[PDB]
Amino acid sequence: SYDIQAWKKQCEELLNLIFQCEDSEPFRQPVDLLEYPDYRDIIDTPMDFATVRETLEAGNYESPMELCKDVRLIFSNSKAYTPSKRSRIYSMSLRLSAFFEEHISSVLSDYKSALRFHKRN
Ligand SMILES: NCCNC(=O)N1CCN(C(=O)c2ccco2)CC1
Repeated sequence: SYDIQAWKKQCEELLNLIFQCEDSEPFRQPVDLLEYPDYRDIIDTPMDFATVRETLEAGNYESPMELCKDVRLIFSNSKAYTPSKRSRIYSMSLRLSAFFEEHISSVLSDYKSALRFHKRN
């Protein structure tokens, strides 16, 4: 599996699966500050799944590592903002993070393998 470009459709399919998960609904769009007035006091760099999908479709990721860094930021923002490790929305973040890590592992491995094959000689 040495296709250097295959990660992009694989990440599109994984984002589609994430958009079918009920657990993703809080993380699809930005935080309304009328509902969470302190959000930008606590969080430096907002990220949501619609921003990741748009960045991908714009051709503004060079690698699946860059996409993975932005998805992990969604989850670290939730852990940072949560007032409790027993919150509803933080709990949804942890399930969705486990699902995402289970599926992104092969996408990263296959891409890095393809890049090593490209430089083999
Ligand atoms: N359409 C919803 C847009 N997003 C949104 O309102 N939130 C998701 C991100 N947040 C959290 O990760 C979090 C952790 C504990 C409580 O909230 C704040 C709320």
